Amino acid sequence: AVKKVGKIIKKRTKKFTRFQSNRFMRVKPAWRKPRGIDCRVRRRYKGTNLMPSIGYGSNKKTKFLLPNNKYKYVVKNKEMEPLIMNHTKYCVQIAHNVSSKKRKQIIERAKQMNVSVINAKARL
Amino acid sequence: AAKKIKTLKLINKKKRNDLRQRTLRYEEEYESERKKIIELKREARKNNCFYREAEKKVVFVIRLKGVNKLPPKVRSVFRLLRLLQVHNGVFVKVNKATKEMLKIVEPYVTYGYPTLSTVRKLLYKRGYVRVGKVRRYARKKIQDNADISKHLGKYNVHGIEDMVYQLYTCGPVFKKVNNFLWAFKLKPPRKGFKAKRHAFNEPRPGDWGNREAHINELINRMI
Amino acid sequence: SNVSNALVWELTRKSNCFIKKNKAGKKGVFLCDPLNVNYKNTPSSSGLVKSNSTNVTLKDGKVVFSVKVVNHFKMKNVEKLLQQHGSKNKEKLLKKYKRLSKLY
Amino acid sequence: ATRFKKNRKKRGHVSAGHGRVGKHRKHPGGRGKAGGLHHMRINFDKYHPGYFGKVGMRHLNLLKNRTYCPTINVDKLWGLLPEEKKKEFSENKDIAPVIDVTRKGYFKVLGNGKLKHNQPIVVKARYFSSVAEKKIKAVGGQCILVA
Amino acid sequence: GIALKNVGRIKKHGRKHLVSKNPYLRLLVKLYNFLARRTNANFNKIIAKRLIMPKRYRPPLSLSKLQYHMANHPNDIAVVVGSITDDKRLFSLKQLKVCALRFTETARKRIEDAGGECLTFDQLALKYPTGKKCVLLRGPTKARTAEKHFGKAPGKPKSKARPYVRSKGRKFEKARGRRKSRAYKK
Amino acid sequence: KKRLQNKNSLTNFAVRCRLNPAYKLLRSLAVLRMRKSILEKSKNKKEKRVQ
RNA sequence: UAAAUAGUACCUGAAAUCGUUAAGAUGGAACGGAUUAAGAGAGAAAACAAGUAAAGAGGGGAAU
RNA sequence: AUUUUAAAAUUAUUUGAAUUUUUCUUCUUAUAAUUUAAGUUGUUUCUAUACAGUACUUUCUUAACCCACUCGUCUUGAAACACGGACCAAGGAGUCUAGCAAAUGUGCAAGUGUAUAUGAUUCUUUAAACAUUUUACGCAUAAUUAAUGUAAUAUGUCCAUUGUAGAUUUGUGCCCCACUUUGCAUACAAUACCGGUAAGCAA
RNA sequence: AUUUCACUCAUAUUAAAUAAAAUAACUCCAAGUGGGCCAUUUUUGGUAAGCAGAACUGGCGAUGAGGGAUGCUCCUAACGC
RNA sequence: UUACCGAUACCAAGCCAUAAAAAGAAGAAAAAAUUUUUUUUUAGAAUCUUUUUAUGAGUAGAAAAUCGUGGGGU
Repeated sequence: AVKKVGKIIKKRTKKFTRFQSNRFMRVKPAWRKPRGIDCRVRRRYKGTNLMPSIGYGSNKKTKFLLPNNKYKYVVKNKEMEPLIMNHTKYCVQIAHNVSSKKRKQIIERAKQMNVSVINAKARL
Repeated sequence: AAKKIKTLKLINKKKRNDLRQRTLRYEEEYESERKKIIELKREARKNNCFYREAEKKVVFVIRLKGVNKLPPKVRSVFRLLRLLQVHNGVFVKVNKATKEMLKIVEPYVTYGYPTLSTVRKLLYKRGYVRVGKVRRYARKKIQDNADISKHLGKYNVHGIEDMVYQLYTCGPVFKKVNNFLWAFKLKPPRKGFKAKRHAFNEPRPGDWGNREAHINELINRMI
Repeated sequence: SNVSNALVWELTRKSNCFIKKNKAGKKGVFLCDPLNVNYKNTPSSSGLVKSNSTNVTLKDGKVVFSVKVVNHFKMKNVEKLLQQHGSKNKEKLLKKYKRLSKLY
Repeated sequence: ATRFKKNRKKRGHVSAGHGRVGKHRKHPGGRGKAGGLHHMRINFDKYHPGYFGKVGMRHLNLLKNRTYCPTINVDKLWGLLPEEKKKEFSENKDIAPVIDVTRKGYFKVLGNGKLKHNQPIVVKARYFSSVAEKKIKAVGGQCILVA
Repeated sequence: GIALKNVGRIKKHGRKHLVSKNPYLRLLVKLYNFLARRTNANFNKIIAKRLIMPKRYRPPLSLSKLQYHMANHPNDIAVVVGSITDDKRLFSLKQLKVCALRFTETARKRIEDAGGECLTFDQLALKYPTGKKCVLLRGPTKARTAEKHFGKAPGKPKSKARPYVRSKGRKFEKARGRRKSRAYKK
Repeated sequence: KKRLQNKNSLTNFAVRCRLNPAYKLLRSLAVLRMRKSILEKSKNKKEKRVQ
């Protein structure tokens, strides 16, 4: 069912799973388009692992923005200069390969910059 | 550089007043026709003579079946007459040649004489207009008179009641108005058809064929 | 000649050392020219494409003023220098300075 | 440049872009041009008509070195020499150029073109053509043999 | 569904963008397509379309043909989308005003000595944006050799298609179906 | 121009009057027709049938 | 010895498989698609609170 | 942020008139706002006076109504009483070369390519880059016939063959169409002219 | 028969009607294909066949959705969310 | 004979993508406190930005935009 929250209108959840990935371990949950001949999914039988298509794509007016109504952006060491102007539009996430000292300085600068952080409590 | 705005305003006012006079004459014509037909039939019954009114010269037609499983000639005639969907509807002039080509599409269509109220309702309610440049029309609802005057006003039919008259009476302008007016998209009936698979004139209940004066009733649920 | 302001844009828009893309959020695209009042990648605002421009940025602990040919300087002083080299964007630059000042 | 190949777009397609019903088989028609006059003859008769059969007598050891003769049409003669010398020759009505085409590396002079009226030119070439000679002498020029 | 040819989507034919990845020419087309969009003159539209054509359809045009075609009216400026090649088969040239993309040093020297001037498309835009007093020309498109293999298949009756041959000796494609003596002919 | 909510050209009085310039005249005439008394018909019902 | 969950099959130690504990389900298949409802986990970046006075810890830069 | 404006209607004035003959009667002269114009706005609560919970969002497991035949394959016809598949992890298949053609991009352009090879205070990287005294060759500039060979208007003029349309172009009635001016490219023809073979003549 | 001149033959709805008629016309490169089948109607051989073989058209294959309990072809109807 | 139930067909609206289409190479708005401060923006990227319409099935088959992997200059 479509989920409606504020202004972001999402049309689908339950990230799609590969056909037959239930009773076959070697088939991983990552989706693929089965080619086959009589492969059911291609025929689109009534109610059996319906496949992704273009129609499920959300609205580009709101597409990439996160429930924070704010696009996310990665940071590594000190790259906060391009964030000063658009503090109402871009949230910042620390890269997972950042040590505690650098992450501490980044969180210090960001908090006074007044920009939200996603993984604030990382490795501490 | 500012006189143009006021000049356009007087142009609009002149167009409005002229359209007023046009629709008054049209309303005169309709009541005149009704009075004439009533008095002629009364005179016919008074004397020993009979009076028959000619066919209405304009026919509204609707497609009934889908797209698959059709004869190639049938599909070609549909594409030539602009009946593409399964509930599209169009007006056609009445000529012996036109009726002859309609004869080879009768089983899949329903065609009849318009009557005035329902053609007015169709124009106001479900009417849509090709607006843009040739072959790039970009169908758009009427909602106004600017575009109709822009493209069709050349022949001095700018307005909406002008279209109403030019349609209900077989007048000078069809190949322009009918080409201008997008095919009507019709809603399914309020109650439903009788039998898509049997003719109307058959004693068994059925629908396809010639309905003449009856088509207005089914249009009133088509809308 | 052989170069122009409009010309350099079609050589910089793709292959640059100052453009940073946003891998996670595809909507993000930023340009880090030290002569940009805003980091939006556009040929009407990029410092390396404008005929003459200026902004305010940070350089290792202190806010540094720069005017395009590339003169380097050191709030009342900020506004007096801004009107000294003045040419919307003026007050935007002053606001940018006042926001950047608070940062350690 | 390998990921630009067509094959890199059909990894998950079973047939690899070489058909399913027909299948891809090694040398279906036959190796090489094997279908001559038996089953592939329609292609030969449609695109290379005169491929089959032999015509003409035999030159045993041609030794192409003998009958080598580059050709120059008669109109390009003025273009051979530099344009400033062209201007001075055109200006003066008393001097005419001499073009020993052997120096340039040309042997025969052919008659195609249209020279400039009322201007003589001296030409020196191992061979001439009749129409070229007619054109040259029609404007006061002279053909001079050389060897 | 609908009964529409090509399911009702309009399909054109031609270049939708310049595949030519060349910054100066990209800038130039950005200028002329804008001129066409703003103005209403077909001259700008045509020249903008012609700057998008492939390399094989902006062909060289020789000085002889160019001068011959301006021989009717002497005061106008020629515009040719391709480059213009110098022709050594010409003797003298007279006061020619041209506008092309590329040149050849010999042709440049010849035209400068003649006394004209090489107008580049920037100068053409700055001087005559409405196409005034400019005649549009292009060299022979189909005269290129690869078209000699086109048309009817070589071997068709009354066909004039050069067949692909390793050489043109007396044993290469000269016996069967080309002379009455050996089977049929053509 | 942006597409707006296409007003119902059959009941929305303002847009209908915009479309047809004489609609308010016609409706006023209809109201005047409908706003008549009933005694007139009560005494003309015979007069319109005996003839 | 820094680590012995590095102890001579000795860097990391996934999967098929098996074990333990817990929770749940169990009338000839199991697993699933779409819609939920109940449970059990987690979760603050929109899921209310900017500033305003005071005091504790810090910090910075301009002015001389 | 230069059509959410115009008018369109409504109210309340005023203007003249009208007619179906008047409290939704109509047509504007002039005024100020309303919106039925010109895509849903307002009011009261709750969340809630808290920093993680039973609420709130989400993952997972269970159930519930409806539906759902093992995939891959050759096949007109696959779930088949057609064949391979007990399971898992790793490896596993349109590549490379010579030659040609076509499409595209680039340089140069009647020329093009610098080949073998040559010189240099280049001589970790340098098995690369640079450079090439006034016809070396390939491919192209002209074709054709087995072949001796022959070889593209023709000196009236540095006009450059002729038609039918045909893009532009200069103007007459700074944006259309009809009138004369140029006639790209090309398309369909016609003409000449070169080789070849016929035929007539023929020293 | 040709060329050049006269003159002018609806063209403002357009030498009948109607036309999402320029989604055209052409040229080039190239893959798959080259065992078919079912259905109303016509029809050949055979007694007949879910047979063998053809004919105008539509489908199936290449395709699911609702119905015929159920079905590769029947009826409605062809699929973005 | 009415009334009904009955589709991924039809109609109205919303969103996606494709194709076409119309058009484009520089300025202050509002709210909250109390005239002054604070609070959000003040946009111009042509294989782009704004907007309109139409359409949306597919095996063999072809093309485009794409997402990753071992390396290499930058």
